[PDB]
Amino acid sequence: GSSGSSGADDFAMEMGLACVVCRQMTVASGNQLVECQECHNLYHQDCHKPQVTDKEVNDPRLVWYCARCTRQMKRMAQKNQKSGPSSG
Ligand SMILES: [Zn+2]
Ligand SMILES: [Zn+2]
Repeated sequence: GSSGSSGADDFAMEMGLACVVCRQMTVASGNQLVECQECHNLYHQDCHKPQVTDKEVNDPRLVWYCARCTRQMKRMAQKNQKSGPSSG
């Protein structure tokens, strides 16, 4: 017993330009798509919690981080700091 397939087809899904929330590509003025820097996942300016602005997505020198990460990265939990080099 062993079932296996070989070869894939080509379709919108393949492109991989759809968000992770609704998993779609539909976009528009304001309801554009965004790509995280950590998880590198697609999040529709809308689908995402924090209403992402068009200017934000445009900002080439801007670091966008999806909640999923923002909540994770946050370990210090605004609590007492044991160790950590303070930087600008
Ligand atoms: Zn979506
Ligand atoms: Zn992320």
